[PDB]
Amino acid sequence: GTSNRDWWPNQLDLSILHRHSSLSDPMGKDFNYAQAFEKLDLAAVKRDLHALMTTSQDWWPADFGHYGGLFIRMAWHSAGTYRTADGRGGAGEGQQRFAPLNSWPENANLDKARRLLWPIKQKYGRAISWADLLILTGNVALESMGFKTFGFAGGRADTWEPEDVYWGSEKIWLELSGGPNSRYSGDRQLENPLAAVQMGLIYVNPEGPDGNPDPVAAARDIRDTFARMAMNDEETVALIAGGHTFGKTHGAGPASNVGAEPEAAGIEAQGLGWKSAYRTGKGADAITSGLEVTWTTTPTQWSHNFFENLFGYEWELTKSPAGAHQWVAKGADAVIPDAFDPSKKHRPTMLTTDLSLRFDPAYEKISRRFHENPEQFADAFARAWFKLTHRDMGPRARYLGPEVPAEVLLWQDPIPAVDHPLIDAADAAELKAKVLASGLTVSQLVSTAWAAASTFRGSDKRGGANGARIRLAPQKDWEANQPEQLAAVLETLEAIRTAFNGAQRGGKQVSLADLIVLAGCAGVEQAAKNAGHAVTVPFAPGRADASQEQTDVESMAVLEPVADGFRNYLKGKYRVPAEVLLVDKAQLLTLSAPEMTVLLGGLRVLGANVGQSRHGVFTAREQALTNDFFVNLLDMGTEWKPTAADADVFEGRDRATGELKWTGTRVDLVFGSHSQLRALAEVYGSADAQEKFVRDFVAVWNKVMNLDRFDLA
Amino acid sequence: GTSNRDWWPNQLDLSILHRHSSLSDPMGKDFNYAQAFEKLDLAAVKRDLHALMTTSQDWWPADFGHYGGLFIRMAWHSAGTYRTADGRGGAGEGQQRFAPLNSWPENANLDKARRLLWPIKQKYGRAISWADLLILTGNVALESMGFKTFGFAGGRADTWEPEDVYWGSEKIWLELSGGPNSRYSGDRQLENPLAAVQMGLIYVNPEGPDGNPDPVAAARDIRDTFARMAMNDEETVALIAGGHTFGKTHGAGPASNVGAEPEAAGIEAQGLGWKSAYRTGKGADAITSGLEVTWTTTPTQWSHNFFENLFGYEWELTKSPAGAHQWVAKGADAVIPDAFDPSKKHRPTMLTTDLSLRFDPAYEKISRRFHENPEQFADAFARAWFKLTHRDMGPRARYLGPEVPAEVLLWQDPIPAVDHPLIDAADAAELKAKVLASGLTVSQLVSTAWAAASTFRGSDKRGGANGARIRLAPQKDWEANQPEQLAAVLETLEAIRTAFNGAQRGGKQVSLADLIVLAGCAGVEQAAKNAGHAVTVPFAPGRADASQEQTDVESMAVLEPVADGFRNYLKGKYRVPAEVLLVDKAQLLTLSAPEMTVLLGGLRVLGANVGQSRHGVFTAREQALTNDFFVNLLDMGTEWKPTAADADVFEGRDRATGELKWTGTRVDLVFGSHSQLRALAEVYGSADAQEKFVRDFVAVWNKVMNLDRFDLA
Ligand code: HEM
Ligand code: HEM
Ligand code: NA
Ligand code: NA
Repeated sequence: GTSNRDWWPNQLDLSILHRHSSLSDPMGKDFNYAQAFEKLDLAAVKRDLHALMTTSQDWWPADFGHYGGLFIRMAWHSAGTYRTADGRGGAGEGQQRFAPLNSWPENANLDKARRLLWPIKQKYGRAISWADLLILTGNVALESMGFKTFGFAGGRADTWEPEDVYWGSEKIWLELSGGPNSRYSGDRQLENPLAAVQMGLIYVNPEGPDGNPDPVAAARDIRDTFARMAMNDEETVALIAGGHTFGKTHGAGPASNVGAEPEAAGIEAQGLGWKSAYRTGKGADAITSGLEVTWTTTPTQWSHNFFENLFGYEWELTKSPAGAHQWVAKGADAVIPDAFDPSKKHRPTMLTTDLSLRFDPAYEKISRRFHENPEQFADAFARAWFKLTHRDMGPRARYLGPEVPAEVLLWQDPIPAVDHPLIDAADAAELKAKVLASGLTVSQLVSTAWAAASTFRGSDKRGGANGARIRLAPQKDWEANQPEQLAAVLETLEAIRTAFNGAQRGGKQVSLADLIVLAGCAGVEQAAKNAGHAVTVPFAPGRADASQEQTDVESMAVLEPVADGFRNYLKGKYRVPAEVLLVDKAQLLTLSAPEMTVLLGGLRVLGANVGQSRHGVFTAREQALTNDFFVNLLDMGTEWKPTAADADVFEGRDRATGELKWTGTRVDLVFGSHSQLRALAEVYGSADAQEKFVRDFVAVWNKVMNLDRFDLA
Repeated sequence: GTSNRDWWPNQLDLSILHRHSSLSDPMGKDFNYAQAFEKLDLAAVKRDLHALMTTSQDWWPADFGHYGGLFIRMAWHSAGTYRTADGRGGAGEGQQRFAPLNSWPENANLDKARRLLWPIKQKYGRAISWADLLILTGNVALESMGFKTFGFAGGRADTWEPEDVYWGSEKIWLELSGGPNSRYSGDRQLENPLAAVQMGLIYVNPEGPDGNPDPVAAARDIRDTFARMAMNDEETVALIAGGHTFGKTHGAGPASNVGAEPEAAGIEAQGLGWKSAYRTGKGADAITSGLEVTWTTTPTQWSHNFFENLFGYEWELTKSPAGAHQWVAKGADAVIPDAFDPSKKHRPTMLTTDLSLRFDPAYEKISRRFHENPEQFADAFARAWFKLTHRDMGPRARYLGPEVPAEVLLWQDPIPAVDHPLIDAADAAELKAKVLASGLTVSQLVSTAWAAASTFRGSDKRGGANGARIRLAPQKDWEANQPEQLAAVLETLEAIRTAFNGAQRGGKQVSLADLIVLAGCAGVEQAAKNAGHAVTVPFAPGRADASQEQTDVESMAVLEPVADGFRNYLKGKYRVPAEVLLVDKAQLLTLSAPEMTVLLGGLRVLGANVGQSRHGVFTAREQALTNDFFVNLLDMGTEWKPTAADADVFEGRDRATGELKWTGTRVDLVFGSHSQLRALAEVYGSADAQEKFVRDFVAVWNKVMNLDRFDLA
């Protein structure tokens, strides 16, 4: 059945902006998951999960009579797809249950684990999401096996279709690096935004880099991938040794016995996959990864036996029954229990990637410290586990239920509690007029607010104007934010705020975060008035000002907008065309294509471009809010050609006279080229549309201003 | 970027049910196109279109000084993608402006035609859709050139993304038959639902079948394709000779001069394509098809010269300047004017496909008759043009504006005007009670109403319960409708109706069409009561009963549901898997995935399966409206396997004992296999979902009952 993707494979795909519509959602339009969750008897869910842990089902018998290890792996894979570069992946949307993640090789037999949870999901229904349940099950597995977690927050609403994520360009599952779609270049440099070493892996290859069983080299990949998931060395060691305190791997026979992954299996498999022809295909005969390693003498109980074994033996390279490289303890007794036969025991074994924790010099120090101080190991693992499973959930205001930890952590980008009365409508109007009487222009006001609010990304719910982090390092020094200009605008706004705040009674004050946004709204109102329209831009107060000490400078780095088509900005030259990067940014901002289109057209004519570039500024009334961008873009009396100096800049000349009328980038002209975007541009570029343009612009502006306002949900 | 389509190319694509969401739509949720159109100054639009006709632009100069021919082609391509098999394609959604149709080879340079219309589209804005505009421009071109049209209706609302249409499986533009994805098998048998001979053509190849210039063979393709677009021999001859009374083809130089189609062109092309390196690239040097034919001595005026030339000369095979086969009049003078140079004249020429009209025996008689009786030709062409351009618009109630013809035509599947008082809520309650006291079962009531209503398709807005066409030929004889049983149910309903009607005052009566639907609603209410719920099903009266004479038995044939997954019915063995056919049917019914899911689960347990088949009937309380389908489907205590005798039937057995619990088809089990569908099934199969199931079912039932109710829109 031949499609548009087949005919025109490099044409821009707008469908990623139109997912998660009300059409695909089986819940009412009014369904509020937070409110369903807040009535969940969470204690009763955990008791059921507790019982499930030791209630073996014959279709996937429990190793050692306890599902704990399997469910921990389940919950770590749900969290483990996360990338700090774009915030995509992680546990927060329950995506492990949809394609492609449900069928990745490294997710093999997690289909069994999810199926085991259906009876409990079915019992509690909409009051607990799959997304929350996966994580909660991992916590309960840990608890049942004697490990006290740091806490748990609910709130991850389920989604109903696959997320659109760039996982890599390889066409072969698990392809070794150096192929025609190599995710590596230079000195083993992993391309952004990826955070895994091969297509269909979580982080690294457990045999070692491209299957080469060198723990030292494996450690480099571990450190790189984990850094790309926002985890440092201490956290990494704690997670890997923590996880591999429990359970086992499965490689009881050759991998060629394993059939089709879930998305490729027959209909009769009812959503399960990796059906195995090896002996019983399950339990004692299970094959998952191809490795056959059991790390500890008590795989169903928390202990410090991972590090006792790691350091207490010397290790020899060997092969599993499926031919995978793995390691066995030299001269050891048979001390490790068998998963099904009480009369058999086995020698201690390890993965190459476990040995990384001893043979990398920086990890070795952390590992020794954790070996000598198992209470520090426990505490670090608890904290890292919470971070792992919550890193993509967003501000603490989204956190639900009775196990939310009270400690505020730096990676949460925390925002102080508001401790005073808020400005009211009359105050907002007074502040807007003061902003406009200061002499700040429409362009300055719009640009600064855009810069502050457009750091949000819906992928992990980080960023936005709350916190006023634009005044702090590193945001205040980002090139896209024009640091010298930004500093002068911030200083003027701070004087207005100090004057407003000094005049108040009863403790009422306004935050800089709120005033930045409100100043932007005044800019947009003034632009509308300059075009002859009377509109009020909505504004919701309640943002607070975060401190530098509450702002991790390194974790903020990934929010830098190295491409921002809405300001016609690109920091350098990329492999990816700028229009694709625009659509990527729009998706992170949660915008539809009509939203993206309105917002861009408006921003152009308001002067929001970085460096005051005239590219795409298709108006003779700059700083008035009109649909001139569209009217001019769609004017057939202009002919467009790439410049001689730069193929990515275009000159628009009068077709009759040859006179230069405009310049534009790829991001500008895509709205006149792409057949779906041009259809949208046409709507806003019609003679009846100026009022619609203004109203839709103001709505989308307000939307962007409020993206991080989970205090108002 | 590797996608789910790349990994699992045969997996079912649900995104077709979630297109055209409010997300991709730039108009408000409340935008009503009918109301915008009803305030259009239609007269003013036509005047501007009249002016456009002779206002030549230098970037695509007008042949003979008049764009009429180009615009007629543009309108006839807009209409000409239509397929009677599924109702997809046609002019009614303005899809010519989107991929792929904007870039089909046979639509070359229609991008120029559409761009010529932008200023008028821009001036009238949302009050005239592109879809309406394309057709209206065709009409105006005809009128400008002396041809009186039969009429015009507005109301085709614009769409905002590509429609999901199976156009064929070929991976090469214009691929000749017999390839690895041949749309032909057997004795030149074109696969349903296709209605074109090669990928990227409208109907046939103008050079002849697979490029072989045999007019008699070409005629067979013409007859087959046009029948597949709902046109008979008289209509076909009138359209082809009518259209080719105007304008000319373009093949001034080799086709290798012509560059990328619009979707492949550079961004600076601003949505246009097929840029040509031959001489000026345009006007006198234009290359569109590669053929160079001008049919008449007055290409910009209606005449009877097509048939004078066809019959008045003998024809010789020659080649255009691009190498294409075409025909030239033997021994003729140079009587045909040049499009740009007053000092040149040309011999009459014809396409192979024009000669079909003379050399096919059945067409020849029609052609002679039109030659001898030019008034009959004019009238038939006017009618056929109206049909061509309105065949996919639906019932007359959707027709807008002041040029709607008053004559009622058979292909509009007309329904008589209601001329009596309608039943009220008290009458509805009394009729429902009588239906239930008659002894008709839930299963009969539900099945008959489903059968009546589910012939609707949103592609061309044909079908539905209005008209009570289920009681007429051919619907009453379709195997899916179970003729024996249907006749028994209809006879009982007719007695109820006769008794109700005979008791009324003041002319009040109920139609059979209304009573069928109402009786279905009573069945659903009864089913709900059998499950312990108190449910009133909404009902809107106002359907009327069509006669057999108003119901064309051949055009109804395409509405036969040879696959209806909602009744677990498949008429024979098809190359397309049954779950794909289910999704196809859901798309035609305008159902989202959640709607399809709820609806099918409900229908299964209410006894709507054809032949009383137990496949998918996963309940022990048949004819009670419960979510049993889902709860039993998702039961992991059951293992499923295909049967020995039939790979498309599955047996579900107890995993512990091996006892047979259920059987199901592919359509049943796909809800437990496909990861997105299973996610939906889980919602309805949860412990908290019984009430939600019942209420969502009733909503979707009502939706289906009302699909064709454009009298209420
Ligand atoms: C370098 C990082 C990691 C690698 C390469 C890795 C690799 C693997 C492999 C290949 C398996 C065996 C799958 C099977 O055959 O059943 C597995 C099992 C497991 N891993 Fe990891 N792992 C890593 C990090 C983690 C982390 C961060 C956690 C949790 C905090 C975790 C917890 C587990 C658990 C609990 C199992 C046991 C599954 C069972 O009992 O069925 N691992 N690991
Ligand atoms: C067997 C069916 C038909 C075939 C194979 C066919 C083929 C074509 C071809 C190849 C062209 C030349 C394209 C170009 O080079 O510019 C063309 C032109 C045209 N056809 Fe058809 N045609 C068909 C039916 C129709 C019908 C039903 C209509 C309208 C009622 C129509 C009206 C036109 C007109 C007006 C033009 C001239 C365009 C211009 O002047 O620019 N044709 N036809
Ligand atoms: Na994410
Ligand atoms: Na259609």
